[PDB]
Amino acid sequence: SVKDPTLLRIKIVPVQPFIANSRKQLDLWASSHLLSMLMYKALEVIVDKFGPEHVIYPSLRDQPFFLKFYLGENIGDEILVANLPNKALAIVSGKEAEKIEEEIKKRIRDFLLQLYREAVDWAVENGVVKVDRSEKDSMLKEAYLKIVREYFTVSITWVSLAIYPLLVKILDSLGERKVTEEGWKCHVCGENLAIFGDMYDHDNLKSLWLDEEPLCPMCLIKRYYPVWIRSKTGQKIRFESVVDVALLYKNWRKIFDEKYGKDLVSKAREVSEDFVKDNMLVDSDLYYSSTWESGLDEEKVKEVVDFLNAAYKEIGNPPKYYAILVMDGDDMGTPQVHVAISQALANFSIREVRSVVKDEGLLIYAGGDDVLAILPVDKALEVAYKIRKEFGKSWKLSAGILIVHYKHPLYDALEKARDLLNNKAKNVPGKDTLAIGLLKRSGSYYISLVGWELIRVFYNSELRKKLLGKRFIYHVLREVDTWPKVGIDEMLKFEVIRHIKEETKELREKIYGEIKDLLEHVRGNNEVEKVRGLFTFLKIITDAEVFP
Ligand SMILES: Nc1ncnc2c1ncn2[C@@H]1O[C@H](COP(=O)(O)OP(=O)(O)O)[C@@H](O)[C@H]1O
Ligand SMILES: [Ca+2]
Ligand SMILES: [Ca+2]
Ligand SMILES: [Zn+2]
Repeated sequence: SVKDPTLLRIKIVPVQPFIANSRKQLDLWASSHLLSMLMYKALEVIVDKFGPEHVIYPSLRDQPFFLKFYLGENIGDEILVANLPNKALAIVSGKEAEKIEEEIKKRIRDFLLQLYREAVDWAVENGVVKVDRSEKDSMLKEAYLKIVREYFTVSITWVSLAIYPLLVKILDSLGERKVTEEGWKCHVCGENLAIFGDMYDHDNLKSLWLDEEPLCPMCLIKRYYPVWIRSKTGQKIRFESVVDVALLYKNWRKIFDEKYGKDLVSKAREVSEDFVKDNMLVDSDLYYSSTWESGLDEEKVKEVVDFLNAAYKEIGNPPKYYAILVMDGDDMGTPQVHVAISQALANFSIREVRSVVKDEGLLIYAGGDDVLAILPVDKALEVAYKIRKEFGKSWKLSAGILIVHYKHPLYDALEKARDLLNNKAKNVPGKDTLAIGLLKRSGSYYISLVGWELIRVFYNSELRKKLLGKRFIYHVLREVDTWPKVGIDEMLKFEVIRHIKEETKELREKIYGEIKDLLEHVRGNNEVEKVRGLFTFLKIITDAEVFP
């Protein structure tokens, strides 16, 4: 702790607008990973000037960005998760403080500009932007340069110096103030000028861009970033599309490939060479008959539809839904103790979340108290529960899980999932809540707010064991659309009795009991709403279109 000790805070924004409008999983991953990369660029300045132990939060001890890009360790696929938060604080000597602010702003600025230059070279060379090698240099003109340059605001503030917590709660003040100090649009985000959008007409713009959807510098950077990463590391995310996550359901793709796979790729090539690339389907949505029927020789297409249906009949229907899991710690909250809680969170987000998600879906971000993952629907509930338990062992957590159809617009899905977390789970008194929602392709939306222990109770329950029945759920739910005049207890006893050898006597007794127990852990201020919660939950996890 030397010398002229100063406490310094860094915040990088925007986060949610940047990550928010992402039209594809790969973009979403790239937004998240790039943001964390920016924080790496920031903290590296402090490590260079002082040392790793000078960063109080986040704790750098296990950080894969530092192990790889700093020390050169070979860490493999772990590098694909973003673990670095957009806020940090460190201890620096007061004389260094301003020097450090400048150096950081600059390093982020220059990093982004370099990515952008590399990005246009890549774009022109790979034909994502169809333009001569002459006019590539118009893409580098001062305007777009200034867009890249000013896109992220990096706020830095420092207080001088056991009353530690006091001033610790101060810098978010000047740091709260600093964030507030300040042609044709892009077709992806919509929020920035498109590259050629100023010097050209619309048709003159849309035409020359790949898929007639021009990008601003920011989204061009997003598009290049996974290639940047696959060159700097040898790594690329295992599942590029949400369909690829969706099909992890019940190992459906593994078993399908193993049995019917080669035959399918051949049937598809037999239709057209353009559906098959490297003895694989060009699109994972091609595992769906529905896509062969609609979206785009019709006899050999019928042959693929027939083939698929047959295979479904043997192996089961194809999964069309996936889950977005969003988690955040509730009300989260002495310098050595600050380091202790920081290291606790770091171990959680780097080690433990990873160890529960693993290969079973895509972990995009673990930022200490925050998590973002895309999961197959049959892993969503247990991944959320297990991560919750892990966090408790380090303390409480709310989550939202949006189950959505593969064709639903990603930015809207993320908006909704994040809404589930913030406007529902977080608005329950005491919080510590899971908000589950299911947005059916038809457009009907089902939400249920439960407590974490509803998952364990339901897990162990005979009721669950039996549920794998339907008419039951439908009837109890039909009863609570408004409410039974006969009251809840009576309606429930009636309904249980109505759907169960004579061992029924005990079964009915235990179930009714279990339900009562389960009802305890559903959120809501009265029993009818608690039954609605419980039974909507049940309707969701048993839905045959969603869980086929
Ligand atoms: N690299 C990243 N990838 C994905 N999400 C991120 C990243 N960095 C920050 N975030 C998200 O941005 C949010 C900003 O958090 P914050 O401003 O503290 O709001 P709150 O007070 O609700 O926590 C966090 O919830 C975090 O999940
Ligand atoms: Ca929080
Ligand atoms: Ca948070
Ligand atoms: Zn854009």
